[PDB]
Amino acid sequence: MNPFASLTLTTLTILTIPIMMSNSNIYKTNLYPNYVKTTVSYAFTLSLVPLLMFMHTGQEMIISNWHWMTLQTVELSLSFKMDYFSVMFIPVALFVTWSIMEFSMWYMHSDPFINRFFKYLLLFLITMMILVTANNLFQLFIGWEGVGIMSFLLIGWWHGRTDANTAALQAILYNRIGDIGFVLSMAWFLTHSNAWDLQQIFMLNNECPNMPLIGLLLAAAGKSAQFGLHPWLPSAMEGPTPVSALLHSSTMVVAGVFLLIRFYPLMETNKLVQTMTLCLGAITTLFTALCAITQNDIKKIVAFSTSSQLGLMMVTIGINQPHLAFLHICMHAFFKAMLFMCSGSIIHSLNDEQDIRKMGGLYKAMPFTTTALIIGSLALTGMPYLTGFYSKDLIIEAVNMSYTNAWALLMTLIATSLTAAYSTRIIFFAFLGKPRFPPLVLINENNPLLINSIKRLLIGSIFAGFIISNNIPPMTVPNTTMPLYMKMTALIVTIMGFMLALELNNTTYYLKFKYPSQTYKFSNMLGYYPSIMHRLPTYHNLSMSQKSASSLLDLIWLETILPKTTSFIQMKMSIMVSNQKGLIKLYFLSFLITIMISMTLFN
Amino acid sequence: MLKIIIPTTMLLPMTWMSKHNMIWINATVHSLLISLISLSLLNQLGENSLNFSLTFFSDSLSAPLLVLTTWLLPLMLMASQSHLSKETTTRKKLYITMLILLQLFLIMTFTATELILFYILFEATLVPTLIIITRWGNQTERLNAGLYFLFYTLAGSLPLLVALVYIQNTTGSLNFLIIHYWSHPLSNSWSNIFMWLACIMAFMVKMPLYGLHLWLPKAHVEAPIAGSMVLAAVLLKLGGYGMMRITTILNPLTNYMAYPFLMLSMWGMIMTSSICLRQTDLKSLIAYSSVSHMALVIVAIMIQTPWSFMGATALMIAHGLTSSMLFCLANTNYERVHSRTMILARGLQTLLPLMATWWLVASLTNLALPPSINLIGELFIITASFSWSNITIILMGMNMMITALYSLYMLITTQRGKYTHHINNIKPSFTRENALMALHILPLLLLTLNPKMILGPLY
Amino acid sequence: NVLQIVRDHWVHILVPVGFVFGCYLDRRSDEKLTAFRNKSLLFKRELRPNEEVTWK
Amino acid sequence: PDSWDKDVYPEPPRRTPAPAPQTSLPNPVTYLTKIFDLLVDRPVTLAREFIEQQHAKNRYYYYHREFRRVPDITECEEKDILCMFEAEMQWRRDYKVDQEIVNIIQERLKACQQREGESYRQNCAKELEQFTQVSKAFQDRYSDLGAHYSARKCLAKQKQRMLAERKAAKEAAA
Amino acid sequence: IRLQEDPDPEDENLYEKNPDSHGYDKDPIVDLWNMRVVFFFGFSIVLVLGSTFVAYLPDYRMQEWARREAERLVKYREANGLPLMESNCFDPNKIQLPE
Ligand SMILES: CCCCCCCCCCCCCCCCCC(=O)OC[C@H](COP(=O)([O-])OCC(O)COP(=O)([O-])OC[C@@H](COC(=O)CCCCCCCCCCCCCCCCC)OC(=O)CCCCCCCCCCCCCCCCC)OC(=O)CCCCCCCCCCCCCCCCC
Ligand SMILES: CCCCCCCCCCCCCCCCCC(=O)OC[C@H](COP(=O)([O-])OCC[N+](C)(C)C)OC(=O)CCCCCCCCCCCCCCCCC
Ligand SMILES: CCCCCCCCCCCCCCCCC[C@@H](O)O[C@H](CO[C@H](O)CCCCCCCCCCCCCCC)COP(=O)(O)OCC[N+](C)(C)C
Ligand SMILES: CCCCCCCC/C=C/CCCCCCCC(=O)OC[C@H](COP(=O)(O)OCCN)OC(=O)CCCCCCC/C=C/CCCCCCCC
Repeated sequence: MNPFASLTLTTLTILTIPIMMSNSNIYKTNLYPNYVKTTVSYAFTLSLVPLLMFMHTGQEMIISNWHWMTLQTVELSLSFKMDYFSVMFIPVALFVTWSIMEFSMWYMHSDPFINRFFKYLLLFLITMMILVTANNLFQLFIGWEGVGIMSFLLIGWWHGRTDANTAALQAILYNRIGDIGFVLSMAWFLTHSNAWDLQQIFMLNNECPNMPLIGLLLAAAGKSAQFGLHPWLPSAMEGPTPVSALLHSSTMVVAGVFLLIRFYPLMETNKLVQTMTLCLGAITTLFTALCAITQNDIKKIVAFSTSSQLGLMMVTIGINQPHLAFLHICMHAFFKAMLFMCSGSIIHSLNDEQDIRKMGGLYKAMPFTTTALIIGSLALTGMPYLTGFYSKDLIIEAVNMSYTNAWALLMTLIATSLTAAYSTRIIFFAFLGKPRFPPLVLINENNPLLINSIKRLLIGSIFAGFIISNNIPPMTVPNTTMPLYMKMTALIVTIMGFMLALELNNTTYYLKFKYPSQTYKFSNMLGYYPSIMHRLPTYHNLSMSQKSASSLLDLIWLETILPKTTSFIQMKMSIMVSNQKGLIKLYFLSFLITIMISMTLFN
Repeated sequence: MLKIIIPTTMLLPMTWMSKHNMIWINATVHSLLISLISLSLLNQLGENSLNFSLTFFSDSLSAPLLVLTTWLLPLMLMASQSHLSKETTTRKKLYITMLILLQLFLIMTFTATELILFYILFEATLVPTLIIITRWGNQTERLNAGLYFLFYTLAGSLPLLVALVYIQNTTGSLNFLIIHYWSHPLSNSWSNIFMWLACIMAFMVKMPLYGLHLWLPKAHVEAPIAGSMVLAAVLLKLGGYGMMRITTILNPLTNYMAYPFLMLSMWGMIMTSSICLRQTDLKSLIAYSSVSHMALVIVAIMIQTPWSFMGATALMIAHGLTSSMLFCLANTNYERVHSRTMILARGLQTLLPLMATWWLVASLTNLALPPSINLIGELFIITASFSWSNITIILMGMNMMITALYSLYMLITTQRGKYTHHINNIKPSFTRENALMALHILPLLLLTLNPKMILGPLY
Repeated sequence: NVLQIVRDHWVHILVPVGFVFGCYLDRRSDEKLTAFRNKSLLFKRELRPNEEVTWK
Repeated sequence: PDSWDKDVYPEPPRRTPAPAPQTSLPNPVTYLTKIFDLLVDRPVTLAREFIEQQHAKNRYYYYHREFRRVPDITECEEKDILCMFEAEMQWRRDYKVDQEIVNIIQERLKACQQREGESYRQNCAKELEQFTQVSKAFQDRYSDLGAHYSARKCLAKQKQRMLAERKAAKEAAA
Repeated sequence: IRLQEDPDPEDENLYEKNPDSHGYDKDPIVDLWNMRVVFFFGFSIVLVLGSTFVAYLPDYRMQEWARREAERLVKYREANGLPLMESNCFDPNKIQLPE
């Protein structure tokens, strides 16, 4: 037998194993975090093996091991699609999760429920693996909702925090609108294709229609926090830093992009949905970068950077370049996870301080996190030969060289410049200058766990792009011929954003105070979208829930029509019948009238 | 079916002859034994039903409901023994007798092979329920709740009796097999319209349909814990079972008379979810959630496709289990603080951890979280409604969003936050309560493992 | 003693004997419906040399 | 394998290319496959050999039930309950068999798509046509019978279809 | 006041007299045996035995039989050129349409 299926299913099963040990003395002791981390590392190597198998001969398989149920002519079975996407995403996700779990062993030392935290992280990893390897729509939806509910559980990790509860419920709401779209797509696919699996969907849908493709697009936008459904991702920073580093930025928010990638044949068949995806990605990346360039919370800045990168990936899908989107998924996972880990290290060193206005002097205060963050920012902005170069540069070239929307192309370029701008802002306000933190210096980054996790995610941020780019087979025709200025477009806009942001940030040293502008207020306050869209619609819906449905209809009029009017009529008639004075003269005269009526009327 | 009916009629003398301190033990043990015996009905055929005799028969639709009833009886016994410690021995025996009679009537209802016998038994289920509500309810509103429940159900059901006797006179038999093999099309006329109205309106009132539901909040809020458990788990499913059984002879008139009921069910599902969003009472919240789920079942039955019936059956079973569990959790919190206000007791996540876990699992099953049978049934109904029309997806999506919103709102309000400072009588959760929650939740996950057992004859 | 224990634990046989009686009554009800035994077109067959009925 | 019929479940003959290395570097995939064979394949093979040896000692058989044909609803007289019941049961069994036939064809289609991979659009035209024919016939037979479907309703639908076909043919010949 | 009514008694705690109480009854022995019978019968007997019984229920729905019959019919029809799915459920020769 080919070791492919055995090794892949073994990686999944050994990921599941430590959950079965969650009712044991090992779960009761303090060895559970290290136990889970070791299991994740072993799974990572055991999943690297099938990646080596694929890199040689390009082997791909489907494993429908267990048959769940047959609904007349529709068979649902537990099937895993071990293809290029799965065998490339699994090792990357496992590597990132391993690094995050070690960083969490360092970072969450004082948490009373660190064992439960590690169990939740492992459960999220299991659900994400189910989502990635799912071969049919029902199993994909299982993974979808699993990662959604794990996000809900981990965002509101501190149950006593009202803001945490609000953020968790907000994420659930937006992902549930996405699930509305997903269920629309699933229902259409079943009705018009008699199956819920990719093989038959691809066979029967030779020209996929707008209704299923728009359903998929809505689900992807909801899960990946595109414009319209974006605010939940930045608000998801209420959870602990390991949750933000692993779940949201790196692995979970790419679920919608991955879903769109998995239906790239249908996306190729359609054109209107491709245009809508391109425009949505462009507006998302521009808006989120513009909001990012003026935030004062480092976690917020990194979250908006993640949203902008998701918008760029959606742009990549919209120009019919699905494989570049997956490559960017991997590279972004690497360097964004490292950036979030560096931000968490800074926060922990400065005693839970998440304000760049209070950070400063960390370039020499903390050498290793400083160099790691600089490397991550250079990779994010597209340093000419780092991990982000082998995806972002190709994405920009494809955008320039394709039959794209002019406004979408312009917004993509401006978003790249603003990416450079907010990376400059992070570095400038976090490491350069004089200290602004409280005088009691508790800075200490000499922990081997933190150092080793950042080291593991740091070698990937430099070399992984080259290796992955040179090992994958050519999935698309390259853009060999192009003008020199159009080749340099990404670098030129990156340098321009760097210089402009650096000049504007250096202007802050002047002893000159000026009131904020309308554009600054719009950008800092997230475009006013959370304010209006979180106060007006919710107020109207909740007011209608009680004023109209509960009070006016349920408690007033539905009571007035059937039960109250009938009872009132019965009471009135009963009073009328029983209101007799007991006078024989009266009711004997009534008898006479009755006798005459019977004699005359009835014949 | 006598091997299941007679053991209950022997449970009655056991209850009335047991010692004063052994009534609960005996009733629980032998109810569990009867449930184990009744598990045998799940071995159904692929072609026809199980016809035991001229009076009782079992089907792939009747079997899961019977198993649910037999499994639900001991849970009601546990909750009742929780809240009836100070009652006299005679009144404890009377309460157990009422529960036993209700289970016996439900079993005979689900196994009755003739429409008139089914009517007699499903009407007989009112008397024990009314006695339980109006006698062992805590609040002053139990009397009004019982009146509302009784009169809604009877005003629905009397025209059903007239329709059944008229059908018997016209066709010669009310036996279900005869009326299925000898079914004839129902021509479009006022007489057939009113026969359809009589039957469907009786079962809609039993469902309940939106606009005919007030008795459900009234009864469920004001009934004792056992009464609330049986009202939502099984008694609500009598309407769905009847509609599945009675719609054999109502075609093709159902294709045209279903529009008002479908519109009512969809819009009232949305309205009751929105009501759940703004409820100040936990029992009322659970009752309106039940209303929304049964409205979805009504939609499935009315659209009347093989894919809708399977989803309807699965949703009925899943909703029964989930509603019983939610009512039990609310009753435990009520026994802690002697009040049903949802915001009175908070911080129960940090006051009672494992009970918070039970709350989380119950709320996760309440919303359609895959691969739970709740999600299986809801998804089948949504797909069938999508095939029916392509805006039903809009309505179902809105309902799902509001369902998740109010479920997690209940969970966060009851569990998360900071505990009430002045509430200091919240003792650690009892082994009995935890066992009750475990017995509520584990069969749900096992049915998730094996889903074809609750998908009905259409599977 | 046994006499005191049995006087309290004699009720536990009621449900088992009811189950046995119910199974017996099910058998009796089935034995009254043998009007088409070994006469259905789908399952009609010749009897084995050492059996009297196809099902009881 | 002999477990299933190769004609019922077709599979093209596999064509695995012979390895033609062009480097002096070792093959990590080859080494890991050798290690997998030495550590997993041999132990599981020994365990299965022992299990099969245990199975062969107590060999016993099970059979496939055979149903003889019975008169259908067309032959059944009006309100003849016994014949109607027999015909309804036979129709239900045939309905289940047809559902499984459609399932077999769908499984064949899915397997062929996955096997052909990047050129599935051209190489799977044969299996798409078979599925198209089977789905068309199955839909025509059991499309909109309803939740309370029966042999009488299917027969009425077939009668309606035949009347429409006869009217169309008569109009064409007119 | 308008009646001779008892005051509302204080709520009773089972843990006060019996610290290791399962919440079933006041008497410790009866409480323990109620817990034992509930746990044993319910969990062990009902859950485990009924679940394995349902898992190993015989295939009376004829799913496997239907699959085998479909396999045989597909083999026979494809081996002889006949259509895999017939176009008619019944025989037009046996159906007598009105004129
Ligand atoms: C309905 C409209 C719909 C529009 C849709 C399209 C929107 C596109 C927007 C694109 C981005 C615009 C610029 C950023 C806006 C936000 C500024 C902000 O909040 O700054 C504070 C924030 C720092 O705030 P803070 O440190 O917390 O302190 C508070 C401030 O002190 C507080 O001081 P402040 O309040 O005085 O600072 C703000 C002030 C000063 O800040 C700036 O000017 C920042 C931007 C400077 C660079 C952008 C202009 C030049 C770009 C191209 C230069 C090279 C061109 C090519 C040359 C060679 C050709 C061969 O900004 C302005 O006065 C507005 C400038 C931007 C206008 C955007 C378009 C019109 C908006 C609506 C009309 C109203 C505009 C007037 C304002 C409202 C009424 C009073 O600034 C930064 O972090 C740096 C921002 C700029 C860095 C990136 C620069 C490059 C990327 C953008 C340009 C595109 C380059 C690549 C083009 C490729 C083409 C193929
Ligand atoms: C080829 C053979 C294949 C296998 C065949 C197996 C056949 C088994 C035949 C014997 C069964 C009867 C004896 C064992 C009964 C269980 C006792 C037990 O495990 O106790 C340990 C457990 C644990 O014991 P414990 O916790 O009290 O004791 C621990 C030890 N000390 C004393 C130190 C504390 O017992 C309990 O928990 C008691 C709970 C109440 C038990 C009531 C039993 C009533 C009589 C049996 C009724 C069974 C009905 C089953 C349903 C109908 C049939 C399906
Ligand atoms: C503390 C840590 C918790 C997590 C770890 C727990 C320990 C590890 C457990 C891991 C389990 C993960 C799921 C894996 C399950 C493996 C077994 C499962 O796959 O078997 C199923 C078995 O399914 C069972 O049927 C499910 C039992 C369903 C029981 C229903 C309720 C039982 C009665 C309860 C009464 C309540 C009634 C409720 C209303 C009806 C599949 O069915 P099937 O493939 O075919 O069986 C094959 C045998 N055949 C071929 C002969 C058929
Ligand atoms: C298809 C169905 C319809 C889809 C749109 C319907 C929207 C209905 C709105 C839901 C009603 C809300 C019910 C109760 C929800 C919980 C109560 C609540 O308001 O939560 C408060 C919480 C707190 O706000 P914060 O910003 O975190 O401030 C915290 C300060 N301490 O706010 C929220 O979470 C509400 C968020 C959702 C509000 C509605 C926004 C959705 C509108 C966008 C729809 C358009 C989508 C466009 C699609 C584009 C992709 C193709």
